[PDB]
Amino acid sequence: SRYGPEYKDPQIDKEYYRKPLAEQTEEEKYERDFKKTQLIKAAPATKTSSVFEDPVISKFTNMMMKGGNKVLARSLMTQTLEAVKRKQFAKYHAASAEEQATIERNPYTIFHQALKNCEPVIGLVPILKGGHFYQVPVPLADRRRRFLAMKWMIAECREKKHRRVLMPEKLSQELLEAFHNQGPVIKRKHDMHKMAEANRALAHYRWW
Amino acid sequence: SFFTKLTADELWKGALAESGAGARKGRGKRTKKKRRKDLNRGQIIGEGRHGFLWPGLNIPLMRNGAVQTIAQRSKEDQEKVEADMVQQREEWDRRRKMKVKRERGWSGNTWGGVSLGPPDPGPNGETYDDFDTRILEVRNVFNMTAKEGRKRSVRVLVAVGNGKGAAGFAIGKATERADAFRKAKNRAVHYLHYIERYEDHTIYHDISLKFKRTHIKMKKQPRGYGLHCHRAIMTICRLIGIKDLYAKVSGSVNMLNLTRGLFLGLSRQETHQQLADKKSLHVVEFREECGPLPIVVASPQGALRKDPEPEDEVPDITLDWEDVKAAQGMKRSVWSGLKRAAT
Amino acid sequence: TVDFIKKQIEEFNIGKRHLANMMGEDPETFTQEDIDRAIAYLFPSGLFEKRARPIMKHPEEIFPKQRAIQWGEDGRPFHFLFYTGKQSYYSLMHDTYGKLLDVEKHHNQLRAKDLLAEKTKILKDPIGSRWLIKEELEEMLVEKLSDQDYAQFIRLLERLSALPCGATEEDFVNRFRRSIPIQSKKQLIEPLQYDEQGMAFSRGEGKRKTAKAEVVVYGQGSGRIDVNGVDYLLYFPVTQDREQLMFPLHFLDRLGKHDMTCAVSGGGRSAQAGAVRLAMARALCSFVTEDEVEWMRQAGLLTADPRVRERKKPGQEGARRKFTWKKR
Amino acid sequence: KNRAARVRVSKGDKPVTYEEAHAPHYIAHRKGWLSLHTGNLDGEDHAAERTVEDVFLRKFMLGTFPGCLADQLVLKRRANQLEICALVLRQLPPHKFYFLVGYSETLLSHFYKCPVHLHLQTVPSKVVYKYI
Amino acid sequence: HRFMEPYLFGSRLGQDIIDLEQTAAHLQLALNFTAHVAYREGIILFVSRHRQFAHLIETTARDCGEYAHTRYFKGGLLTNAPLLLGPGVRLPDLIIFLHTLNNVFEPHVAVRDAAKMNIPTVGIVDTNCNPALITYPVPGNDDSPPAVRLFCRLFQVAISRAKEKRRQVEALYRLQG
RNA sequence: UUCGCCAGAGUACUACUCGCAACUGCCUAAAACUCAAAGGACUUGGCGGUGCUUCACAUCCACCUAGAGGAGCCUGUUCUAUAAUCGAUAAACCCCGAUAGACCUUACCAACCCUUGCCAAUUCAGCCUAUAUACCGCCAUCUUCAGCAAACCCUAAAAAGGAACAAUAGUAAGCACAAUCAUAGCACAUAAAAACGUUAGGUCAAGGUGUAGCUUAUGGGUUGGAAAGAAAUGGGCUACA
RNA sequence: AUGACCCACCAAUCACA
Ligand SMILES: [Mg+2]
Ligand SMILES: [Mg+2]
Ligand SMILES: [Mg+2]
Ligand SMILES: [Mg+2]
Ligand SMILES: [Mg+2]
Ligand SMILES: [Mg+2]
Ligand SMILES: [Mg+2]
Ligand SMILES: [Mg+2]
Ligand SMILES: [Mg+2]
Ligand SMILES: [Mg+2]
Ligand SMILES: [Mg+2]
Ligand SMILES: [Mg+2]
Ligand SMILES: [Mg+2]
Ligand SMILES: [Mg+2]
Ligand SMILES: [Mg+2]
Ligand SMILES: [Mg+2]
Ligand SMILES: [Mg+2]
Ligand SMILES: [Mg+2]
Ligand SMILES: [Mg+2]
Ligand SMILES: [Mg+2]
Ligand SMILES: [Mg+2]
Ligand SMILES: [Mg+2]
Ligand SMILES: [Mg+2]
Ligand SMILES: [Mg+2]
Ligand SMILES: [Mg+2]
Ligand SMILES: [Mg+2]
Ligand SMILES: [Mg+2]
Ligand SMILES: [Mg+2]
Ligand SMILES: [Mg+2]
Ligand SMILES: [Mg+2]
Ligand SMILES: [Mg+2]
Ligand SMILES: [Mg+2]
Ligand SMILES: [Mg+2]
Ligand SMILES: [Mg+2]
Ligand SMILES: [Mg+2]
Repeated sequence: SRYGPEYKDPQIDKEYYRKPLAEQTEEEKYERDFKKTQLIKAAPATKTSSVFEDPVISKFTNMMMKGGNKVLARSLMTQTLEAVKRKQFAKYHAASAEEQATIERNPYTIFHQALKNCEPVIGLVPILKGGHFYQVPVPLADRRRRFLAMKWMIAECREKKHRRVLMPEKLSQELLEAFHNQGPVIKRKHDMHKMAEANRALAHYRWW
Repeated sequence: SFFTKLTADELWKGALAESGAGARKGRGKRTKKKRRKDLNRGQIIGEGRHGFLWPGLNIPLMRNGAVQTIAQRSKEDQEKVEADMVQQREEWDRRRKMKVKRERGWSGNTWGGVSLGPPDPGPNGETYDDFDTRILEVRNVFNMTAKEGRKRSVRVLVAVGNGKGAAGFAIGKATERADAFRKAKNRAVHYLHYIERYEDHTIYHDISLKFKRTHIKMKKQPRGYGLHCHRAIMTICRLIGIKDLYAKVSGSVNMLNLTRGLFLGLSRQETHQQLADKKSLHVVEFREECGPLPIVVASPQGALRKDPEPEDEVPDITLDWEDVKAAQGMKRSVWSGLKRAAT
Repeated sequence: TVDFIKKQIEEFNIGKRHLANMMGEDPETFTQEDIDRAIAYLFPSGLFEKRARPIMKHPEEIFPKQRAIQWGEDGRPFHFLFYTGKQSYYSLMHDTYGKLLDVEKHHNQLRAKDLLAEKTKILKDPIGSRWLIKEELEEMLVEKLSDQDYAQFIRLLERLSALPCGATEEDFVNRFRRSIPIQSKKQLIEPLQYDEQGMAFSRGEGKRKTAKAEVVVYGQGSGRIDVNGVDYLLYFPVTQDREQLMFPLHFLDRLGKHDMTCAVSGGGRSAQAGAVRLAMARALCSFVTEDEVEWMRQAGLLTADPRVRERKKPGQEGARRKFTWKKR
Repeated sequence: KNRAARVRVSKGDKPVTYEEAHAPHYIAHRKGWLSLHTGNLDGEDHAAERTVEDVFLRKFMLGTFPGCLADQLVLKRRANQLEICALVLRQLPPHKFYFLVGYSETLLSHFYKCPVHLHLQTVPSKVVYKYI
Repeated sequence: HRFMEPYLFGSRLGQDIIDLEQTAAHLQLALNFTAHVAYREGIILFVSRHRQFAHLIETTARDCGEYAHTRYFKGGLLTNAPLLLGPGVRLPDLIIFLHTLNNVFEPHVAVRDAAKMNIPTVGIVDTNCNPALITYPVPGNDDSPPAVRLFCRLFQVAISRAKEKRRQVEALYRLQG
């Protein structure tokens, strides 16, 4: 809020500005954008025009960061991606042509898929009624769910590793185990789902 | 220790303690009083008790056409000067301890009956020195405020009149007593009634009115019988110019309802001329001291009737058991005959 | 208060003569602009509030406008609306409504004669036309107004302009016009520069958060960047900062085509990267097309980042963080 | 509530000088400094001396011209001389005013061992900025 | 309104028909009074709060050289004059109401306050108005356009005629010596 | 026109009587004694585990991040302890008066000393003695709350209330808010500002003082002592990797 | 659930001979 409410967020996408001539409503729209004499917030240091940056990877990076260390958290992320990569290159050359067609070597797609699998469907909110606190099944927003996934990943691979064991190691492990749905993270997701079925009657207490 | 000292204003402000929290909620009594005396009041520039005389200050700059030198008074001369100053202080203490007399209205601590003196000139330059004002009721009144808790306003009820038949009353209310006085004066002059006076001493005819819960009952007297009335009514009458009257108030004696009720009543008087005109007859007055001789008071401007009034053998009128009891000598109260001071 | 104004003008003129004399200038060519410099030099008050500093000005500007006398010496009020308590405003309303009726009549006669000869003058939008503020109107009638008052009046002018506009009508509603000044956010292009037989170099200066950066870019060179006399891979060890430096070039696809020298001071590493980022962006605007400039602005490349460290506050810990609060 | 150097709102009758009507947070913004001297500047010395001197001057002047002082004193210090400047009510005959001018200037000159100038500006009644 | 019944010629099928004989009788008197006040150089104030005829009345007044208040009537305008209008002021010598009601259907304040101020009051009191405090009432229809236009025109002409007669008699008095 | 009722409040739909298919009953219905009121309606507040709307933007719930509460230390309270200061002590005390105690500071304790005893003069100096519930000075708090208040005007009477914008009685100067100023350009943010009052809130130990107290002492000096941890606790620091 | 008692508005100036 060193920006007045007048200031719009910038659009960093290069593809949007490069190829305008085929869209009428969007031409009209960004015409109205700049021509409105509209002020623009200065593009943040984290975000780049880079063809290489995944906003999800960056979010995760941030949620991993303790104190002020981007350098250290970006290190750990980088190392983890490299570790998943090399773990799958190991699993590729000791395999046979069929499994060489099957196995995924893109660490990015592995990260994404492993998060999609770990995100909860349904959730729980405490509701006070008649002086008692019941836990009630609540549908969740998308953002809340992605958040729950990432936070659960990091909480586990911070908490449950042996102190000798480094972070990118444990994290690459859990990424690959959650890729295949057998990870402890996924067990947590299921504990939620089961607690949500156990209480399904109480779904009536929710007024919204 | 010279730096350690202060201004007089600071020191007095300090000592008086008018701004404390004691004064606000009335957390201390009104019989406790202390005052501020100027300590520069009697002092002159140059004066000191060492006794010096400075050419520009104590003494004139030139004596006999020359320049006076710096000099000092004799011991006994300074003795006399200090004697003078001490006697000056004692004189100011003699002036301060004398309290001016307050003319007492009804009672010593009542404000009722007291004169405020003429109301203030109106914006047009219009001036009433002919009007007097009397206070009828002053009252401390309260309201419960969100912040301050109890909040004390004075409200006074006042009446003005010139003695010549125009009087009126009004009420005024303010935090300060002085302020409410002003307000109620200046406001009173705006509601004036004209009171018709028979022969300029009494009212015209007997009046009985019930205003809210107050009953006033007035009777019209002859020339000598001065002002026998509730004390408020006497006050108001003296302001109107009504010199001879009898009025008994019953029911609630509440002051505002009394003066409203009274003015309503007096306003509604029906003059002899008005009566003459509505009946279209001569109205003829029989004095007892003048015998059978028929004084003609009012005559009906316009055409007089040739028709006599229907003679009612026995009238149907509302009678007050009080007046009947009075007429037949059944009022034995020890409070009624009492000799009182003059009007 | 009229004698006052007269006198004040007399003495302002006498005074302006005197002042012009001591300052040693021609009394005729003396302006308000000159009066000001003269006082500022004679009575030099540093005080931050400009209204509290010494002023000698024409009494009409100094004193507030006065309601003139409202009635003759006999007591009869001059203006027929006097007793309304607002004559000025209700007159305006009266004449406005009058002109509305007039318009309606005339245009109805022209409806019966088969003539619509007028046009809609109601679009002045390219002139950047707006209505007066309430403050302005209040100054034009020399009278206080109410919000609902102003509202009423404006609504009425709207009713007026929404009909066929007469000449005297157009002129009438146009007292109540103002024009909003220039609205364009287009930047000011740095003129490209040719130096010592070298062609096409441009300059730019970024500032971010205690870091200042001056960047000179050569269009004629290959891709490399020299920051404070060393290579940009050496000066910016962190990937993130190199990506920051990369952002504007990669955005314009100039990534191989330009050769830059930089001077950056103060702040930390990330702040310097940010500074050079902004400066580079501002320097590359000379080489590019006017449209891509708008694009860089819309990517937030050309705006300084206002976010700066807040001052710690006494009785707190961190400029926001509070000392621990004990309930009981 | 901050109370410092404030003149509180009365029933609305209270006469208030331009000085007294401005709370400390207005110093250097609207009202200016009642003293001027080099001492409080960055690299400079003997601030303390000049402060004490100041305090004594206000006290002294207030006692030497009883009742006739309009507003607080103005003390300008320039290259070893102090010009005191005062707003004075007309109370005394000009005899008493000149007597006190001379008396003061000499007295203080010998006290503080520097030339002292005194400048009296005379005023009918306390100049009134507000309320009243 | 109860106090209007003496002025009703009767009621035709639910409508109340004012008695015109009486309207004429009264109107003659109101006009007479208005005129004499005009001749005596005194302030006349047309007052109505009815928004149809507001413009019509403001116009009419300005044409007689008389004043109009057609707008919202500020609270203390008549009673507290010197604060609203100014330090010393003349107050109207006569007040004409073309409608005795305010748009909320209570009596217009100015009636109670003109009475309060000892100012005589002419006014057109329709069938549902309260005539009591009005000095010279003229019963008749205030709602319909030819009626209001009529009453406006009449008071206009009366005023103008009086001011003329005063000019002419003044001229005569000047030639007398 | 009648009839039945009512003469302060309690005591009392009670005690005694008469009558009654009532036998813990109905009916009829006192007094001693106690009080200076008891009652009725209203008004403005405040409050309401009352209802209906609208909100909370670090803020209640939902939610995010880092901590405290457990350990060692550091530093402050409370206790207990000492011959051995004082003050703060819900929010609005608790690294607080102190941006600062080895002697000094220093006010405390114990021994000792000195009595026109800091000054131009003074049957006078001096007092960190009592009262912050006598106060000035500075503040805290409601509070980034929007109101306070003079002068008027209105009300079938007024304790008090005073808006309706297609407007129904309100005008109002002033102070606050607002605006401006500052943070070296705007803007935003932050700072500053924030009336009247509320809490007899804090401070006679910043200084100054009202009232009341001491005067070979409750005053002025010198020398040396002020310990300590059963226990409870606040805030921090460093950690537990 | 709870939270001794007690708390409030009944006095008038300054200045001059
Ligand atoms: Mg007595
Ligand atoms: Mg921090
Ligand atoms: Mg009608
Ligand atoms: Mg009775
Ligand atoms: Mg009894
Ligand atoms: Mg019973
Ligand atoms: Mg019984
Ligand atoms: Mg018995
Ligand atoms: Mg919180
Ligand atoms: Mg920690
Ligand atoms: Mg902890
Ligand atoms: Mg701990
Ligand atoms: Mg302690
Ligand atoms: Mg103490
Ligand atoms: Mg204590
Ligand atoms: Mg407290
Ligand atoms: Mg010690
Ligand atoms: Mg010692
Ligand atoms: Mg001692
Ligand atoms: Mg206190
Ligand atoms: Mg306000
Ligand atoms: Mg009432
Ligand atoms: Mg009021
Ligand atoms: Mg106001
Ligand atoms: Mg600024
Ligand atoms: Mg701002
Ligand atoms: Mg602040
Ligand atoms: Mg502000
Ligand atoms: Mg206390
Ligand atoms: Mg205490
Ligand atoms: Mg003391
Ligand atoms: Mg501890
Ligand atoms: Mg703390
Ligand atoms: Mg109990
Ligand atoms: Mg209680």
